Amino acid sequence: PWADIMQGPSESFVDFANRLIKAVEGSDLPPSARAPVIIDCFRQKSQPDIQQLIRTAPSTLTTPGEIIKYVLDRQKTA
Amino acid sequence: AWTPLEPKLITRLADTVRTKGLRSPITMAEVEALMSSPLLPHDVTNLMRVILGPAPYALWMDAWGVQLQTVIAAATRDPRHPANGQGRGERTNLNRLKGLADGMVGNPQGQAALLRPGELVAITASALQAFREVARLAEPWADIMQGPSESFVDFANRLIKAVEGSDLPPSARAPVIIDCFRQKSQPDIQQLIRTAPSTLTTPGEIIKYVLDRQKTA
Amino acid sequence: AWTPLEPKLITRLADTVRTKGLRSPITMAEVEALMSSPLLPHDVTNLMRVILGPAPYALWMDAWGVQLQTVIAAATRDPRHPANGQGRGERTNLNRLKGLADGMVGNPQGQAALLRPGELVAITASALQAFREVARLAE
Amino acid sequence: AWTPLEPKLITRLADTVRTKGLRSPITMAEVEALMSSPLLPHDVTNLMRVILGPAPYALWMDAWGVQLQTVIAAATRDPRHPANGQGRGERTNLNRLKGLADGMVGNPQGQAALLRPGELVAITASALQAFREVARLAEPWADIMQGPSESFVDFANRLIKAVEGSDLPPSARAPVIIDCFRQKSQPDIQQLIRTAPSTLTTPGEIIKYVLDRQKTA
Amino acid sequence: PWADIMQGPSESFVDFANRLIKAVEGSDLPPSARAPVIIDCFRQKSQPDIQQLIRTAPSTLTTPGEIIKYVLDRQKTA
Amino acid sequence: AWTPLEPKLITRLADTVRTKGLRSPITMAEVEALMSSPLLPHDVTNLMRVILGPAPYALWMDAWGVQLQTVIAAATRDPRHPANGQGRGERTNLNRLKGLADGMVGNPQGQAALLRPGELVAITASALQAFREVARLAE
Amino acid sequence: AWTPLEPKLITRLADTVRTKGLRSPITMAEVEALMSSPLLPHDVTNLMRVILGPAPYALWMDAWGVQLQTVIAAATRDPRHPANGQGRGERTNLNRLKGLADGMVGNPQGQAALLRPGELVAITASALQAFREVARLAE
Amino acid sequence: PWADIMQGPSESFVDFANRLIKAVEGSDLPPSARAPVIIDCFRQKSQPDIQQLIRTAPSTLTTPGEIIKYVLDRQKTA
Amino acid sequence: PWADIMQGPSESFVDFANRLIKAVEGSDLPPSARAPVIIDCFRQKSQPDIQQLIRTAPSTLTTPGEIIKYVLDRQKTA
Amino acid sequence: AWTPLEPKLITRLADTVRTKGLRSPITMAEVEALMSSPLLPHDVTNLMRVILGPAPYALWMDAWGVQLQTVIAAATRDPRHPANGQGRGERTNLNRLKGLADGMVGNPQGQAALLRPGELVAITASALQAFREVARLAE
Repeated sequence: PWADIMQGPSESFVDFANRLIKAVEGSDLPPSARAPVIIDCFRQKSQPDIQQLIRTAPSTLTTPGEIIKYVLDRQKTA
Repeated sequence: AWTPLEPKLITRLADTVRTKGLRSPITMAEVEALMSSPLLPHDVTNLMRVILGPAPYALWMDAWGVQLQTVIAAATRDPRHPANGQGRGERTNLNRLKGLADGMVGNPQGQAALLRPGELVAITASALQAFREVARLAEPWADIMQGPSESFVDFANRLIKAVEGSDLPPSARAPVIIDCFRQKSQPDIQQLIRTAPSTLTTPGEIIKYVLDRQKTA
Repeated sequence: AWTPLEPKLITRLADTVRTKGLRSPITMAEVEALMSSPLLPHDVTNLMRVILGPAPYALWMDAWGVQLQTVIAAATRDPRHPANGQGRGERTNLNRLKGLADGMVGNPQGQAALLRPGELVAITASALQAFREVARLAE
Repeated sequence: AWTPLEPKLITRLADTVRTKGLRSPITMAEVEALMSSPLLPHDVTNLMRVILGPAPYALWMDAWGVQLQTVIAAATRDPRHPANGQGRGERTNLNRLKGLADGMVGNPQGQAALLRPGELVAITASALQAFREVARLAEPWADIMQGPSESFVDFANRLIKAVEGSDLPPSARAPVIIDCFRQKSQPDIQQLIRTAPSTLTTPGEIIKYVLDRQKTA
Repeated sequence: PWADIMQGPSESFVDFANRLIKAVEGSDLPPSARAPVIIDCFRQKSQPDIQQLIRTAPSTLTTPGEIIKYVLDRQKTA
Repeated sequence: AWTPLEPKLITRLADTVRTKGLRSPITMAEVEALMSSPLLPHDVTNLMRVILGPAPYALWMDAWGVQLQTVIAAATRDPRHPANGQGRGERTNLNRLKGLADGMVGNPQGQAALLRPGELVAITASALQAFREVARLAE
Repeated sequence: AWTPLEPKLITRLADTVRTKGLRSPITMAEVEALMSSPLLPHDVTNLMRVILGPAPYALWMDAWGVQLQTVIAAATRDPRHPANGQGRGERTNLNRLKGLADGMVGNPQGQAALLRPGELVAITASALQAFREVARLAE
Repeated sequence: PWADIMQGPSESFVDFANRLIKAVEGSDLPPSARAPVIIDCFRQKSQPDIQQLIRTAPSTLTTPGEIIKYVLDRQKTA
Repeated sequence: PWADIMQGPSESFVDFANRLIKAVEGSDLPPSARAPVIIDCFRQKSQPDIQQLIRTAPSTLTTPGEIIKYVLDRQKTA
Repeated sequence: AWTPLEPKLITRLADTVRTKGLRSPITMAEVEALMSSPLLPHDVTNLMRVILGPAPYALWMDAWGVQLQTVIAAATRDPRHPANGQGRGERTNLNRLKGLADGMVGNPQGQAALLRPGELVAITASALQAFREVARLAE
């Protein structure tokens, strides 16, 4: 179930994005509703450090690929 | 007439990407191999759908679009593009490049019918550059030190890897590699390079000199 | 027309170099095998980029340049080089050997167009000797 | 007519070199100041004899000779040198540049008589470049870290100083300074630079951004 | 008096913002000088935790509403 | 002719917002009730000044401006806006929407004189959407 | 003919900047003093290299570029700029303002030859404004 | 006296070179005999670490400045 | 036998070189194989201090005479 | 016609070198004595083979080669060398000086036939200087 996917405290972001995109594209949603759902799940899941990282984006991110690129650039190396 | 790529080659390439990663030189060589004949947008799109995961595939779609847009800007900046024609009726729109134009959506046969060879090679080069960008993006040189027990060839391999797989310009890699050989590479090799009667002006020459005069231990 | 080497053979050769090393006689035999047809500078350059690590690749670039320079000295010492021609307009510069000349930089098709078979075999022998030197030097 | 430089200015410059050193930007500015009018070999030779110690003076004589030899090679490579003439009888030998030619040894008046203005400016530029070389030689960027208690402007000053006063090419200083800002500069500022909504492509822009958004403490 | 308004140690930020905007708009300042004054009072008043929170803003905040939104997002829940 | 809203209704709505909050469905229903007739910029501005605190009022001014700008972009994207006219001389500027145009600043009578009914309904819908945004943002 | 600024004045100004700082009114007065005659890009560049530290010098290069770009935008917005000419062949490019144009790179004599007095005063005012910005930013 | 100058166990090399060049140039030697004497004093004084450093010079050093530059380059940082 | 010649712990280097060159030239080797053998015996015999001295030669020594000269220059006086 | 040096004188000189050493003034005087008449490369080579040990002989071969190379550089710098001739066909190669040229290898009679007296005196002076260098180097 896509709506139950959370980014674990120790999980990296690319694994979380892979799992989420897999569960959203392999589901019962229409094809035209996958990108907005993936974006809004990146924003509300993806534990509050990345949540604030996406929130304070000086540019407007309108695509899952752009969000992934931005987060991978500005992520907290740890 | 359109002929699909072998699923055996595609499966082997997918497993190569799965084990070696996106950035290994063997993987880029394999991609260049399967990028030899000019591919139709359908072929490259399905290829990247199969070999790349979901998130790298999204990144690659973005990068491919950006590179194709740069190509179309250069095309409107020069009416002699091998994708363009002489009159204005042959100007190539992004719907024709991404395979979204009329008579092409989902049909590879019609795609191969209406597309130009210049269109195909431009699409292919754009896709290759986008793959390179995404590979460089998906996965620090100034923090590399030669360990107390590490050999010098391992340190040189690690350093050259991290310097060439970084964000430096191509014309700034050799001086950085040299100056990192001189300041890293624990003080025995530092003094060995310092007291070089000849002037070493290349990483290969420094490596050869150090391998010759190194303290066998 | 340029045809690339199989990435399957290149992957097998890379794993051979990874397990057996650079100096084993089986590795040199495999390199001689993949060095059978005269290769263009693009082919040999990418091959050494893939099979060799970063530091051995730097060493190999150095050694290849030195051997090509010896070849060009022998070429200016004999106007009957299979890479040269009879007139002075066919003299072969190192930009043409290393693939740096005009119409060749980054393009293997144009490379295969302008290059001579003698040029190709000289480049290939030079690359093989450079590989031997670097293998003897690395370990 | 030859006029000597003031011993007061020379004494002040010597004390500047004594307190600030050879490589400080104020010292190089003062040398450029006293290197304004084209000097005769006698003037520059005595100036370097007075302001430099014995060993730096030996080094400077060596470097000046090498630079003058490069100048004479360029002069024999171009008959239109402002020191040369059109015919072969005006070709300038190193004895005339170093002040060793006939009618010049030890006599500044005769020196000023026979020398050309192009000769003077070439000698002067050669001496300035030699001074720069010796100053860079007489007295490590990749070992610079921002201390736990150090401010960011001090760290940036130290890093830019060590990078610009090093053996790197001029075209490789800005990328190195940027990549050292990103990997040094302890992880709070590292994350501050990483999460930059804009792309910072200049050390000045990075410094401005960090100074704006820094944690006041 | 607007220039004497400080955020108390126990006061929330929305109460402080309400009080400050009230005192600044109900004062003798020209209409074109209220927003810059409100911003610069948010930055120098509003006890040093929120001061540092506003200082380390990756984006440039150029409006009292934007500053209020940012602070309400990233405030220390307590 | 301009008629003001009853201060009794405004006081009741202010106390509703004070006890129930900004986001309760009863509060949104009450706002929709007092948002029934098309209001002039003066009316909505004073209403939000009274019912909202200082910080929510700043947020609401921001959001109202943004929504009005979207409306004006749609208006320049379609010359058939009920606020626009057919010729270019009836194009509606943001000074006329926010009540800042000439003959309107501070005067509700002149405001009601020069404004169009389409202008009024667009301003009203914009203010309602801005209130929804701020209510979703405040808590 | 180009005449350099006295290194004595430059040394005194550098020590003034060292003791008083960048923002003191005495320092700005001294800079205005040494900014009296229109300077060539070489002069201002070397002056800021000597009086400013490395990081303030980087900041000043950035700010000077931005201000010169604003000047060039105003210049393309008005063909009557004292740096411009009447025809299109006298339009002033940023390579000519920053001293990067042909016949100017590293040579102050040629610089003084090809530059216009309007060019010089515009460069000087731009450099002064950039110095003010950097001084306000550094402390 | 120039012929009594030794590089101390703790003294740096530039101080030793300064002292030696001072004592040699401020002495009774002819001007044409100072450079060879300075070189041969660099080689025989200047305690055996620097002695061996100068001895094993792949290039031939024929000037006090060149010897000083070489030693400063390849000296044992300590 | 040349292949059994070692430099003794107390023996000087010129004596060792004399003994080695004597035994190599007065042996059954071809004339064209004496110099490489003498060099490679200098490198592997000649106890590890001189071994490291020859190893760390900034120049390439390609003759027994050159090796002897280099070692005599940079040898540890004792 | 070639006449060999007496083995009695050579034995006495060898014992002198054995007891007094290479650097004694008596030894250098004796060498100058046996270096009086211009010797052929064969004579000097055998003389140094007999009087010098193996390692000094290697050093002396090196030094003799270097000095002969300096002589040949001076010879190509002056066509009036007593070893050279006027035309280019008499230019003296190092194979002719070291006795390696055609018709000379191992044969002292042919050597004495083809060699010039200037060649002989140059070879002799070169050998004497090389002996001096090696003697100064050995101890």
